[PDB]
Amino acid sequence: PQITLWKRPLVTIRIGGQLKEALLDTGADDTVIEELNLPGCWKPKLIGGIGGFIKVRQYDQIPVEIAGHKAIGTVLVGPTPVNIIGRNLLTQIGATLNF
Repeated sequence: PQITLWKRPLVTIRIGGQLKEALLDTGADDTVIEELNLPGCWKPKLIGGIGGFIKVRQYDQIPVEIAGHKAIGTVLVGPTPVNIIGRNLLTQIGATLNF
């Protein structure tokens, strides 16, 4: 699709077999999802945003479907304010910015 930015670019994703809403975020290096359980082992990581740093669980090689497009990559799980799809998965679905 082509998505304009007059509203937040919120889309439906599938991850761990569950539906979630997430923000397509070109300002995020990584994909960060609210607390949930994912299958597999994870490792602890810290990541930072405008407000400071948070602790997250890093899961690798996780299938994520974004608006019907498939990705398989790293998902960080933790106390993010909003679920965000970052560049590590946006590149996998061929998303670009255009103007």
